[PDB]
Amino acid sequence: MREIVHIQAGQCGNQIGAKFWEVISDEHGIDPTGSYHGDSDLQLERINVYYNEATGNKYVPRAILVDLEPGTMDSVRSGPFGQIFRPDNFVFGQSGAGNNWAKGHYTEGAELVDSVLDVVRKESESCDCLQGFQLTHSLGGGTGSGMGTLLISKIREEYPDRIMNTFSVMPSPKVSDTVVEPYNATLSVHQLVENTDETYCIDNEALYDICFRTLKLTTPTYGDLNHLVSATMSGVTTCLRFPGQLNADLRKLAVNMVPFPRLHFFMPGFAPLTSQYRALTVPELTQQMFDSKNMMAACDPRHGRYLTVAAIFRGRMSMKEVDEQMLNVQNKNSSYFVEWIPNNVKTAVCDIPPRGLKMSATFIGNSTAIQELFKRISEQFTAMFRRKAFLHWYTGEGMDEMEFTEAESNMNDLVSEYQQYQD
Amino acid sequence: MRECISIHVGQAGVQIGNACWELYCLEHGIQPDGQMPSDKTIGGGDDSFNTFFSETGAGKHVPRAVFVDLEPTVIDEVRTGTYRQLFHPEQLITGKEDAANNYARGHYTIGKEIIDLVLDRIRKLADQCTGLQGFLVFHSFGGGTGSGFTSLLMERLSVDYGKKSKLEFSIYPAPQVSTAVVEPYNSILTTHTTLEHSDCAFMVDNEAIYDICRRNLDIERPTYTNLNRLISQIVSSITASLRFDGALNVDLTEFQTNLVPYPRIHFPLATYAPVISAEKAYHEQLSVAEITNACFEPANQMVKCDPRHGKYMACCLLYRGDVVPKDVNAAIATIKTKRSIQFVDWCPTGFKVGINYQPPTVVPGGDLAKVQRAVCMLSNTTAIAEAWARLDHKFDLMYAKRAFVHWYVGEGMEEGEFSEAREDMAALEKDYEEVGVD
Amino acid sequence: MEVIELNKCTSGQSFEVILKPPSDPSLEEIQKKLEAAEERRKYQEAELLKHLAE
Amino acid sequence: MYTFVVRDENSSVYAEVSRLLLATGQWKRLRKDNPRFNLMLGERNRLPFGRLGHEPGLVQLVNYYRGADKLCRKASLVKLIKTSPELSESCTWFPESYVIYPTNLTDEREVFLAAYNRRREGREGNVWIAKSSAGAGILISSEASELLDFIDEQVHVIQKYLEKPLLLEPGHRKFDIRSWVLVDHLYNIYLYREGVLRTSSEPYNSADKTCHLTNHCIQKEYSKNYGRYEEGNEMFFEEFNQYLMDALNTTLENSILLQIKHIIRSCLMCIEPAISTKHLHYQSFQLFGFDFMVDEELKVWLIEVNGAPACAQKLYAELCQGIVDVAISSVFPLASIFIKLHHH
Ligand SMILES: Nc1nc2c(ncn2[C@@H]2O[C@H](COP(=O)(O)OP(=O)(O)OP(=O)(O)O)[C@@H](O)[C@H]2O)c(=O)[nH]1
Ligand SMILES: Nc1ncnc2c1ncn2[C@@H]1O[C@H](COP(=O)(O)OP(=O)(O)CP(=O)(O)O)[C@@H](O)[C@H]1O
Ligand SMILES: Nc1nc2c(ncn2[C@@H]2O[C@H](COP(=O)(O)OP(=O)(O)O)[C@@H](O)[C@H]2O)c(=O)[nH]1
Ligand SMILES: COc1cc(S(=O)(=O)Oc2ccc3[nH]c(C)cc3c2)cc(OC)c1OC
Ligand SMILES: [Ca+2]
Ligand SMILES: [Ca+2]
Ligand SMILES: [Ca+2]
Ligand SMILES: [Mg+2]
Ligand SMILES: [Mg+2]
Ligand SMILES: [Mg+2]
Repeated sequence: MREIVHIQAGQCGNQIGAKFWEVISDEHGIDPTGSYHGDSDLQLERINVYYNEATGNKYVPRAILVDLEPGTMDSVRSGPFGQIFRPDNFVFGQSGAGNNWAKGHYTEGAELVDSVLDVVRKESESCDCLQGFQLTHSLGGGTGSGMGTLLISKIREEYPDRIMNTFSVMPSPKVSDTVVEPYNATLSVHQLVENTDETYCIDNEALYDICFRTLKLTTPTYGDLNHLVSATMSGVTTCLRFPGQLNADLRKLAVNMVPFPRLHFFMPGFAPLTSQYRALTVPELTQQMFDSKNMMAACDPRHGRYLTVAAIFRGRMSMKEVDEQMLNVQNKNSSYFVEWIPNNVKTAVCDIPPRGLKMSATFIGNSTAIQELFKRISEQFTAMFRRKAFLHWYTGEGMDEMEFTEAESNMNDLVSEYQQYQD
Repeated sequence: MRECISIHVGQAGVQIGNACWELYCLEHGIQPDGQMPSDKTIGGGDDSFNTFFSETGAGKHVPRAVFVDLEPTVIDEVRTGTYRQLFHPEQLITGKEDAANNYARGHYTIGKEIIDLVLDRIRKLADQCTGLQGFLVFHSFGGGTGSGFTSLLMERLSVDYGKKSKLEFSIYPAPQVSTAVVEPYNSILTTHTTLEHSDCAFMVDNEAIYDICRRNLDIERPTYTNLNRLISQIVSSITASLRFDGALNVDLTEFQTNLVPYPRIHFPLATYAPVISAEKAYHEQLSVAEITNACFEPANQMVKCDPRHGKYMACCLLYRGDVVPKDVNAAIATIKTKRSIQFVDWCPTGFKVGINYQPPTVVPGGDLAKVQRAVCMLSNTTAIAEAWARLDHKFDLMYAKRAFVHWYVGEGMEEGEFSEAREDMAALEKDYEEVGVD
Repeated sequence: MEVIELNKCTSGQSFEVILKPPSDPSLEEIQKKLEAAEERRKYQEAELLKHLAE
Repeated sequence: MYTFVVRDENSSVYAEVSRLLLATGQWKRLRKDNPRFNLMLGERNRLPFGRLGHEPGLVQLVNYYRGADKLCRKASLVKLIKTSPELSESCTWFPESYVIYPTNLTDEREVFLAAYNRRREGREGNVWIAKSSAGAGILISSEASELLDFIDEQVHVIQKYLEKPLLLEPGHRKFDIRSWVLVDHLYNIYLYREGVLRTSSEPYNSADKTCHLTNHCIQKEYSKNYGRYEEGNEMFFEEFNQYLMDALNTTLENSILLQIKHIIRSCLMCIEPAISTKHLHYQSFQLFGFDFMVDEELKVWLIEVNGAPACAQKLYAELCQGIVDVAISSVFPLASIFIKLHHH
């Protein structure tokens, strides 16, 4: 049994995490009470990866809900699948992080981090073979950004030989809460570079554009954006949650997707983009999958090169045709794949499709074009930091200007590292 | 009677070994519960098939095999398969987490924790042998367990069984059916550390087997079951001499004598014919000359290469079925004029021929049709160096950027071991050229 | 064209046809490098904890 | 849309071929080291044939035949004709040649001396010529001691010099017929309908090496009459056929081309079982340049075969288009000028 411990921190991390558990509980036939009511035994072959079996054939998610405010977690407990989580796994504070990285990471989250690790330890001790942890959070706030990275750093100290995986939501001025989001994002990115094995870069700018340009939504809400995240998270965990001839685990993904330890930020993609009765052919799935308009990272793949690519097709389809279309993409646009990593595109097919779709495809790409995302964050960071604007919110929590300068340098170094492998 | 111990390491070794022992039981008439009705000596006997099967007091014929994998999923299929009653649980060894396609993780980190246990279980079988010939090691180049742990095992076997031969059946990596992007790294590392320990290695390129299944068996997308059932036929032909009465390749030492003139050049090229789809109603049964001629067609070789551009050092013809020596000699004279078979000057241009009257056995309901005669050719050709060149070029592309190297260093490997392993491969290609120069 | 060494039995027969005449480390050394790798592995983990302690 | 890479920058023939492929809009050129290609215009030396035909879902084609060096090198061509029963040492259209290794360095040194000494005793012409694959170094001497001492100063070969070559009357000079042959993946032997005659500009003298060697580069440097009779010392088939009808009362098709097509078929059918790519995992085509010499009795002799020939300036447009039509587009279809030499 290769179990995964799920952690969700902050408002964004819990709302996105709650939707993720709502989606995959439906896929595994788990009702909000926690009882299995499915048909196929394939829904329970690897149910232990994300669920713990309780007395009376009850399935409880191996999830830990963390926040410095009680508001969002009260919504989750009152949500559709709120009754499925362990009451013990609700670890929350009262003051909040105030959209401040320092409060999450240094002052307010420090008071709460130890109690979270006790729940992490309680879940890890009851695992036959713990393969790692996955964290859902945003980088532009204070709790998921500040405390989440603090949790990652402390979890690595206690579990150094386990895989750290994150679903990290990048801030964007298009969908913005505070002007200090570039500060929080730049501080978090430096943490993610050193302490995570795989990070799915979910850009709120990309999610907004997909809802606006593609799905034709004039005023997208966070629910609309989180619908795209749920589809992506379900897709990128399909190989973990469903049986296949690949025996997929987190470590194997990291070994094959990450050729250099710091370049572990993946571009997720999904097809078809949904917000609907016509079936999608395999050539259509492959074309949309590599299309920039289906990318969740707001980067143009044609502006860089793919180091490694992992693709997941879901539904009853011709595996012969899937290999035809995947090879067609590589042989056509071979200039967008590195020629010094042979066979850097992996394809897996799962017979069980997501809810409401006959055919779907999920894209996981380690493209050097992701530097555009870090360039965008860096430019927004520098424009404020050159004038030391809003810095008092952080120096009042004990931080120093030097820490921001180091984070800025690490951010620009990461762009330099992604740039050298583009030639 | 001199026994042989088969060792299956990693997913490829276990599943291919599962197919081989399934075929062995069919060929020897052994039932899935280990009962062999034709065996009259119950609990004993020094027959030819006893080199692969031990006999219990209850008459159950137990294979002389050990299955090793750092992950339990694959071997659990053997524990709950049709032939679960064959083995006993001491022969099946499983870990908890696999090597994650990492040679270092299977050799230095996770292999070091299980190497002593496997040797103990091997010794349990070695003590049941009156005279042990050696070991047949099944593994893949690409897998972390198949590459990392095998090389560690081969090092220890050369220390504890220094007077015993070791033969390898190795799965050469192919993108058509692959599992990792670091397989070129693992393939080079495991060949460097096993080269001085393996006496004779039969490489099976998954690309060749994949194409044969598509071309000859009309399989759209061949599965591991399709590939392994075809591979077991080649393995059965190679090991048929050890399990049946005969005079050619009767012991493991004879494989090195007949096929390996230079110790480092110990990779004979295997070619098999005929591969006939069972879906066809009745295909024309090919003649001795027709199947022998197919041995010199690249499309039937286990490794895609061009023997015309490479000198021969040795050649064996292992026929199974309705074959008489008069037909074989007539076929050879015809082939030597049409084909360009150039041996090296320091070797006699000749052919060692072995015939087994029992026709090839096929799995009931399988994809391979029953034929009245088949041949497997074992030719030590310098043309097999093309496979090393392909593998070394992919190695050089990734290593020039040091891609994925940190995963190996993080397990204790040194970056210099990569270059040391690669320079040995460069020397191996030099040795092949020095023998195949015009 | 010459056939030599014709051996026959019940299960089959074998022969050779000639067409043209011609013209290890010890257990100690294994464990030394094995434990050396575990030493570098333990050194690299100690450096990580030292970095994390800072 | 098809893909191809270029690995021979000095190939003047395939530089035009690469231009035509890009001009069709359905061929994309990649980097020389990219493995995902449909076509390869590989290099002359050390072409990596072992890496071809191993890409899933990629029909790969290369513009060279592996093992064709046995026909395009001086020593191997003589060794091939002597040993091959199809060509035989009794071959009537190949000048009597011998393989000679330098004394500093199998060898046929004593065999050359036996036939040479017979000609001196028999009052016959005993003029021979020595050359090697490392030429621009050619010695034409009547005494055998001069040729052997020059070879000692790589592997060389010595063959009987055509002491009585066919000389064009308006100038009394020697010509050199070049025919271009294209063999496709199906091993169809296509002979270009157009050829050239690298004629000389100096009168042939039986007793100097300017009127004896009819190379285009040599006739440009050592000879000052370059272009006196024909442009560039290169006569085409239409002009040369007319001269035969006026001065010899015969035609180029009958007196010369019948023998040329016979020599082309015999050489290529001989090495077919060794270079054929019918059952191989990749396909091969190659353009060859055959050099012939005609004697006074209108008999065609084979000089040597070029694996990397250069076409005439006028015929580049027609020939390179024909390469794409029958060798490249036959395998990779898009959206005659050859004579098919039928065989078995
Ligand atoms: N012919 C054949 N090849 C196989 C089979 N299983 C795996 N392979 C090949 O083996 C290579 C990977 O090695 P594996 O055996 O799967 O890995 P492993 O030995 O279990 O080691 P781990 O990395 O720990 O899983 C791939 O290139 C596959 O093509 C099989 O059943 N038959
Ligand atoms: N046996 C012979 N008799 C008469 N002339 C001969 C001859 N052998 C060679 N020659 C002359 O010498 C010239 C050069 O010989 P050869 O054809 O080997 O040169 P090369 O190798 O430079 C030609 P390419 O440019 O095709 O490589 C020929 O064009 C011919 O005129
Ligand atoms: N996609 C998505 N983004 C969100 C959501 N909630 C907040 N965000 C983004 O996250 C940032 C705010 O972080 P937040 O989660 O509120 O901070 P925290 O609660 O203190 O950890 C802003 O950039 C928002 O755009 C959500 O539900 N979905
Ligand atoms: C947990 O997520 C996944 C894990 C895996 S894996 O365990 O087989 O790792 C591998 C193995 C070989 C590889 N080659 C390349 C280029 C990437 C790669 C990844 C495959 C996936 O889909 C293809 C996954 O996506 C849901
Ligand atoms: Ca407090
Ligand atoms: Ca018995
Ligand atoms: Ca040994
Ligand atoms: Mg908020
Ligand atoms: Mg495995
Ligand atoms: Mg010349």
